[PDB]
Amino acid sequence: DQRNEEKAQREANKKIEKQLQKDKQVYRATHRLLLLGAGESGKNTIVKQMTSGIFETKFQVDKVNFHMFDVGAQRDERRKWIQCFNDVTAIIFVVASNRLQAALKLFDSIWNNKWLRDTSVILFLNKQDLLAEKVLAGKSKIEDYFPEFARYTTPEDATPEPGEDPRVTRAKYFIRDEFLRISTASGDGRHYCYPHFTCSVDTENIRRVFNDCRDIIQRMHLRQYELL
Amino acid sequence: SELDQLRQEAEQLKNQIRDARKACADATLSQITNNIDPVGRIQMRTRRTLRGHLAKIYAMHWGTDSRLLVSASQDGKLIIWDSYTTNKVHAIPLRSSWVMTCAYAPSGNYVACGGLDNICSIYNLKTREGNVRVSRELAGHTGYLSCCRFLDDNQIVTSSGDTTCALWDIETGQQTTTFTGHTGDVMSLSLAPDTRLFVSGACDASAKLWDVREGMCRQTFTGHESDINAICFFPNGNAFATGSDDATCRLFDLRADQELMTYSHDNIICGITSVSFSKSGRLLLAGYDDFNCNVWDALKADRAGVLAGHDNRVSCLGVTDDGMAVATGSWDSFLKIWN
Amino acid sequence: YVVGRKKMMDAQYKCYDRMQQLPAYQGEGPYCNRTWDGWLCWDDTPAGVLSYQFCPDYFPDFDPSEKVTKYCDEKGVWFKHPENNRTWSNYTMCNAFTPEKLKNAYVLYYLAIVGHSLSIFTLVISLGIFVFFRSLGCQRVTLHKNMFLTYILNSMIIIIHLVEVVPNGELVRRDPVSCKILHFFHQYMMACNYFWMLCEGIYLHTLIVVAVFTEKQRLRWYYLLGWGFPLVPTTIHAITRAVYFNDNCWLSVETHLLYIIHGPVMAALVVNFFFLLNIVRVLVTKMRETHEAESHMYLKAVKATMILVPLLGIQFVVFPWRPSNKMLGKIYDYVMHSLIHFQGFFVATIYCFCNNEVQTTVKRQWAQF
Amino acid sequence: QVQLQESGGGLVQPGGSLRLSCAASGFTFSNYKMNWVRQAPGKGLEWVSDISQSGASISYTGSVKGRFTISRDNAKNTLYLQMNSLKPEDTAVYYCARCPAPFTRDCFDVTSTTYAYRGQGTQVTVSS
Amino acid sequence: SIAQARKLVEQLKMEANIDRIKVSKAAADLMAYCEAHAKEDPLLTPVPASENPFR
Amino acid sequence: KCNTATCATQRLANFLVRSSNNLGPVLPPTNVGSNTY
Repeated sequence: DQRNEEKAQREANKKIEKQLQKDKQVYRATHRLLLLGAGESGKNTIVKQMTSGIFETKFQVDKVNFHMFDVGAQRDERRKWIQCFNDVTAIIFVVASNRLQAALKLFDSIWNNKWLRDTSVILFLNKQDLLAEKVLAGKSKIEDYFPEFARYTTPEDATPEPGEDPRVTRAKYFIRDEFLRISTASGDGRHYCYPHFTCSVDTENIRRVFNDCRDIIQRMHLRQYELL
Repeated sequence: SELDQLRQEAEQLKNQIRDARKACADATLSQITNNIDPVGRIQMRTRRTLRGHLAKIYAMHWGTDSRLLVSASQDGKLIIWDSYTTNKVHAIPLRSSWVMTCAYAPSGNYVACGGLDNICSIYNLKTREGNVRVSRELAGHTGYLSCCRFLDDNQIVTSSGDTTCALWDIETGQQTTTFTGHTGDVMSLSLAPDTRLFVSGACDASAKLWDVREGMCRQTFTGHESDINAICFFPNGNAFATGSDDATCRLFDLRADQELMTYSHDNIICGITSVSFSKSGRLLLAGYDDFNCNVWDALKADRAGVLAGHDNRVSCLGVTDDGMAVATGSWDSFLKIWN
Repeated sequence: YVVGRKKMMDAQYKCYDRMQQLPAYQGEGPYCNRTWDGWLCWDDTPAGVLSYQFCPDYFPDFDPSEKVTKYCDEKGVWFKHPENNRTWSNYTMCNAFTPEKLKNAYVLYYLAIVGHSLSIFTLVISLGIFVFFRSLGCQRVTLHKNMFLTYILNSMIIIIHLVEVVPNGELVRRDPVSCKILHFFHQYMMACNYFWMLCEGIYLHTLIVVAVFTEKQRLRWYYLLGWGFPLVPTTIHAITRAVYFNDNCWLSVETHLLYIIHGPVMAALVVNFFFLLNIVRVLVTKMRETHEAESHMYLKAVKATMILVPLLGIQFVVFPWRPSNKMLGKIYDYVMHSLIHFQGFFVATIYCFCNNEVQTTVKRQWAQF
Repeated sequence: QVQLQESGGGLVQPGGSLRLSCAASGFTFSNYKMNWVRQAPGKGLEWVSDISQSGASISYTGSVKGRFTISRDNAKNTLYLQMNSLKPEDTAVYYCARCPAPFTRDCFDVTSTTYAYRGQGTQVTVSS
Repeated sequence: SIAQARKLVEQLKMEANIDRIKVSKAAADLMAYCEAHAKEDPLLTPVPASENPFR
Repeated sequence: KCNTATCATQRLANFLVRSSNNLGPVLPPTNVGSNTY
């Protein structure tokens, strides 16, 4: 009389673990991404590249599953709900390239978080063309927001697209090195950042995410074997 | 301006309350408990182990029968365990994958879940086809859900990150009363064993005693130095204890309206995630982020055996209604039942 | 002694057919004529020519690698040993280094019995740690639990074969079938061990170069290649060692049928060498992307290579040359036998003791007492 | 009771140095990373400066990194922010913020519009 | 930001006028609950084996 | 004969059983002087 309840719970257990292993096969093969940006950062264009408090967009790139989560409708308080994203593959960062210093302070807080350590960051410098035109005319240059901009110089590894302004290369690499100074400081060999140069028309940003996610998993596998 | 005079009279109210309370303090509870006999060491090992979750565990709740418990994880799954047979019962998938809370009905016929979706989902377990489906989804909270506690089969109290606590009403889908008194994200709440009064702690380092009948802030309890992540009642109902992220656990009395004892230690530095009491109240439990839970005594600080059996951060725990055993949760997707 | 006596007649008749042939000369001239020495056959050689041929194994003190030399008088004549005035050949070199070679073999014997002794006690803790602890469960440790089991079984079989078979003399003179089985299990466990290094090689290669995103790799091929596949070369070598060449306890190393197992094993370890070059190439270009220091990049590249050699068995493809020099030959035996016998200890120390996750797990489970 | 009150401020002439204070009570002043924010009229909140527990890790906003100077006194439980040669761009109310989680290198929600562990705004008007 | 200040003062005015008992009586009532139900506290004293399903 | 590093332990046991008298003392090496060839 009492054993039938036991075999019923045992049969209920196995049918539950069967579905758990079924969803584990897709959970372990899905690289979740945290799409994070600032106010008017141009992150909507990345979403369109392929109320509710969070958004989802499931897109596959060469039999590889990528799951981006957009934070919409949440308040500026991030110290509590950013702890849920300590298991994602990478945190895609969107900036509107003082609306730039706040992005650096938000990147610094996510990088130095105690739970969000071990998670990497994919940086996208959107509004590349809009920033290029405004520094060309010189009406509102970024030296007011960065006094050290004058003392900065073009890096030796610069790859300017032909016909780009001698000034845009200075600007795009200055903003690129600003985030590198933060990542390299607290970087102990557990998570890295991959800054990129995203325009308002370029559609290869999806390919950039695939390449960065490949580098993240490769470095993670190398760290498990203590090779890197 | 008017903001100046309203702020000035606000400080005068804070002073007269503090002066009246200071005159009310005659003898610290430590002094009157100087003649008590310490219980000693109640060091105990874990009894059962529960496995089957994929991602980290954020919340759990016990059942009235002191046998059924339900937990939530970031994989989007709800699992109702059996504390005796160790065999799982139900596996509830979730539309979202960022649940941050869980609950349990006083009759065992309902559960709860909530997270970054800003929507609380009520699941009915006693359906007609033997499966599990969502009964009612509640929308209207601006921020993420953090804690839910069923009052009865009809109303539920949910705390969200929109600085407001709400008293919902199932079968209607609309809020009945809203508690707009906090200036920070509300993390956890608990209800007294009289379905009349409940206290709620938020990220403003203050626990406010609300009243569901009138929907107003009855009393406000302060004393913590950081955001309150845990809260629990004394079995008598006239006292309650809290827990913040500053590695301090305090005991408050509804009639004293001030802190009595601070169950803190110099060794512990990580924050508290979940607290609970015993059946008789002659004990105290508090989770911590250093992978283990401590045991205290309500009358005086008496460190008992540390419940050290977890690998990742302890995020949730509870005590059975009969007080026979306790449970703990951690981010390692493992649940243990200590007795 | 008496077994060689039967071999004396067989070897004698072998050349007496070849002695009948006339390889005397390309051009007509004086040459030492063919003869028969009690120990070995001799063909024709020019006058005053020190021709040498492979030295036989009539007696146990004779070495096969060494050669015996026919000696004729320098002034185009026959040579008669001055002491006895009879024909003599350079047979002393065959048994010259026997006492010295017998002492180093004892050192290699105890180095093997200690190397495999410090390869089981060190591994039972490693195997017990990975089994008792469920928090270290993954595909990497799953292969390590089977990799350690192969080392333990290989070490135990070698210990049994070196203490109950080698020190027994009357046992091998009777050629027991049971002794052949302990040899078949030795060859199977050896081939199984030399293919789990390839299994670890192919698994590590499919995580850094190709199929990195692929999670939940099917372990059917890794288990088949580790255990099922090495059974084929060992059973083919076994059935072929009963028709073409057979001896006592199957403890022969001069027949070319041993390449049935060791041949494909060497090819499997060459693939591991190519995988190691590809892995270290990806590792180098990874540190190049971050513009890391050149000195620190070489340090990580060398350290990663030195910790993958015991896992993938690179020491067998990097050191396949047996130096014919007497001094270099002794050093090669000391180095290789140390890398072979003291291999389970090295893999256990690096991948179980030096592992960061294992250390934190043991420290956490022990501090809660 | 966690409460932060600031002093100083007022109408200052261009090029005149001004100092600010932040009196903290109800908690351990030494075990938290304190920060500053500004609220320009018709604009949102903007981070200004911060300081670590001991005082080793100190950063300032790029907009005025050199002129501003921050300091703290753990024994007296009072923090001081020194500003030299104020510009019209700095006519913003300064709020003393307080990082919630102690013993943390990071700090979230410093410039949030609604914050609990943040005092009132000290008006600093820079005009002729 | 004028309505929120009125709500804060009004809630503070209603909260100020409440009855608060002395700490001595609150502690005495606290110890009275523990001393009466200490016998039915399974966590306080280890119950004998074979009496609970947590064997 | 095999000289690969894989068949290295087998070449040690074969030398011990053949040359050495089952891990024991051995009769002195056979006379190789002029009297014996």
